[PDB]
Amino acid sequence: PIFLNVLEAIEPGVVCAGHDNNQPDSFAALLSSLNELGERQLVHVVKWAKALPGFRNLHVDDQMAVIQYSWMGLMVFAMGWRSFTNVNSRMLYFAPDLVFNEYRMHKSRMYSQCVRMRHLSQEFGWLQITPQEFLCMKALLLFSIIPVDGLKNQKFFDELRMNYIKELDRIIAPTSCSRRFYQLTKLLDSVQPIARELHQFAFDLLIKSHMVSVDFPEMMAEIISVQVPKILSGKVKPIYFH
Ligand SMILES: CC(C)(O)C(=O)Nc1ccc([N+](=O)[O-])c(C(F)(F)F)c1
Repeated sequence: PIFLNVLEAIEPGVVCAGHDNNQPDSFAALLSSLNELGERQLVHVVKWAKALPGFRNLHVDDQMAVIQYSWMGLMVFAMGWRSFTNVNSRMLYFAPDLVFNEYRMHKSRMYSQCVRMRHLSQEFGWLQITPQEFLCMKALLLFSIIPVDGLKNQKFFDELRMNYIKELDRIIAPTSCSRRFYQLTKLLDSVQPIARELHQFAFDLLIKSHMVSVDFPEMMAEIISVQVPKILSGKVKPIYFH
């Protein structure tokens, strides 16, 4: 199981937010921690992506781009899985030290987005997603959002995406395989709308950060002000199965 051996070997370990849970919840503190957690997670997402089979087949300029565009979606999918495996979807497990109950979902002003992520988390259980299906689907998510004007070398990207779909095919393997593929691709598509709502929220917050006492880390601020608007303005779009 060469491919799956690799995906398991490179899967990131636990990442903490550094949040002060021994203090009353406040919008400012909760979002400052979400931003810090995001910066911390981005570091791991980059190291993970660069270690994926065939990733070096991509043009160097397309490598960071694909990571930046897919970052939110990758985080959402992984968080949903952690929430399912750790707390049976009872709460959103952003990090061991940043678990969201409904009060925090409300305090964070990200309630609608959080409920959708809780639903995604429940889906992992309802569809009985296996750890191996999770790993392969998460990898495919990295190759699911591209620019309309094209990547430096679109062909290398198209080949890589096809190969990851083939690997998902193998993990699944007739009618039974078809039904499963339908379920998984539907689940994958469902991550994009959620990531979009989070992109919009992060963007709006960054623009008003100076007035809400929210602090934005260097790399995150860069992605949110440079890459995210490309997605929100329609220049960069997700690749839906359906
Ligand atoms: C508000 C902002 C940009 O900090 C943010 O969405 N942060 C953030 C941090 C971590 C995680 N995570 O999955 O570990 C997520 C999210 F993907 F759940 F939504 C968002």
